[PDB]
Amino acid sequence: AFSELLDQVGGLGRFQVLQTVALVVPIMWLCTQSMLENFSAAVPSHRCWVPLLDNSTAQASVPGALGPEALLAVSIPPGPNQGPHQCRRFRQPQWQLLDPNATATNWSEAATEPCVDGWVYDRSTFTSTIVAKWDLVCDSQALKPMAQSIYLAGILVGAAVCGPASDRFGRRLVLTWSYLQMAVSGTAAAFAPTFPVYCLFRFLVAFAVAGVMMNTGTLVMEWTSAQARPLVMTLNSLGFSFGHVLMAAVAYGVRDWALLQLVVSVPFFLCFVYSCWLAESARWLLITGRLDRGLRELQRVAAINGKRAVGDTLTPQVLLSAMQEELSVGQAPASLGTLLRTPGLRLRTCISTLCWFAFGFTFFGLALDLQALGSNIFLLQVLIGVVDIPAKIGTLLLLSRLGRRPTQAASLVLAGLCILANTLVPHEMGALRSALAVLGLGGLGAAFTCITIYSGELFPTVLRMTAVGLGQMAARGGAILGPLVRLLGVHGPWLPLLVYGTVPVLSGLAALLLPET
Ligand SMILES: CC(C)(Sc1nc2ncccc2n1Cc1ccc(Br)c2ccccc12)C(=O)O
Repeated sequence: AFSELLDQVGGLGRFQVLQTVALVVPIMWLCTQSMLENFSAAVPSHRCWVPLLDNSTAQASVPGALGPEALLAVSIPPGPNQGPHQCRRFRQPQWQLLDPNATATNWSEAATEPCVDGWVYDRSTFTSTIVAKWDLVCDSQALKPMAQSIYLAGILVGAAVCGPASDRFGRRLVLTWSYLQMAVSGTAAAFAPTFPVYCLFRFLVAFAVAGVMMNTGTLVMEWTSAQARPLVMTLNSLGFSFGHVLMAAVAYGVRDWALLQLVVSVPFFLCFVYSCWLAESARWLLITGRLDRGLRELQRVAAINGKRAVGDTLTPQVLLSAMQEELSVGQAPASLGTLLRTPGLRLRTCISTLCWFAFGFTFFGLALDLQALGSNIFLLQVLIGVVDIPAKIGTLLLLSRLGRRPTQAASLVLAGLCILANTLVPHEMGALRSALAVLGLGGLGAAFTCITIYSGELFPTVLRMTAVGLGQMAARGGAILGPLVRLLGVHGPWLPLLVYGTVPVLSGLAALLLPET
């Protein structure tokens, strides 16, 4: 509400703490849902089905016993990198390759056949996975990144429909509905019997996740007093950062693709159930002509906060008088027609959108394929969650005692350079590769939290909202475009990482030009 009314009710009190505690918790499950792909879409080694081994009759027919390692060569051509071909099989068994003396160069997939009878996967680490369930390998390999992109697409559409809708019906209504939709779609996706159904439900989940993300931030921002807004926003950001540790702790327990999704998405039913006693912001209520309900909510909060007499003395006349400032000037959002037209301000917008897209792209493109970065996914997830926090706390101190522009440029350049260096080092040293990847992700996180603050300060007060929205849309579009880059991995796994490392470096170098503060 207006500063006078909010101060009369109380800037900080019980209700603020209760609402913050209620709203931060779902944010950890809004990060578990986003990062569930690393564990529910893993790619295990997939040999080609062979009747000699799986069908026990044929194997037992041969007198004596033949070791599986020695009997595998006779029916699998030697694939690249001294391994078994992932999507080929011998047309007929070749006992000539059985003798180790003969060179295996003559034995190749020139006279082989495709995987007609299906693939055999590994159940040592993951008991089940979507890839092993719908054969998303070989010719369907490209279908794995696609599922990651569509989900991100949903998020982009959500902010396009949760923007105006929440400005007409309210904040709490949209938040509750989005919680319900998240819970229902997550519960339903676990039972999807075909790939397109799962993709559709994932897209709907992304839509609801965007709605929750916007509404939860708007509701927190409005109610908290002016002096304590960034302090609560950073807590809201730290919740999402602890979401990574939560994800790492959950996946280690259940090894499945349906149980994991169901367990992750079930708590949103409780989130919806208890989300009915949260108060609707009176700021939105009063401006939109809803006076009586806003007054009732204000009195309710005043009674909650421990000041009864103050709330009792309130009357609609004082309420109308105190909010005349907002009513007189009905600030209408200004379109881009008055933003890009001024030549002087063009560079600022260009560079800001460049930074927002660079981070939206590289961080989603790198985090989603967490396997290629290190050795074991669980340790990488835990370390990302642990390291994100200190970087996010230290960025604020850096900004206080150092310029915004140097900090932004240095963080972005260092993140990009660490990501790039991760590829060059060999695979013998898993520890160093994992450490470099973790540092790169932490740097990207720091750059993102710094640019969030930096963007608003650049432009005047009137044009800040349009620029922030443009940056968010750019940053979302880059996220969508991120996963698609992996389709170049056929040439080699190094090219996607090279691109992910080159983009942030150039963005950070460019971001040194725009003025300070
Ligand atoms: C809105 C938020 C979760 S903020 C936040 N802080 C972050 N820090 C690091 C990484 C993500 C972080 N988010 C969430 C986030 C930001 C930008 C993009 Br694009 C996202 C795309 C998909 C899902 C979440 C996204 C909150 O605090 O309520």
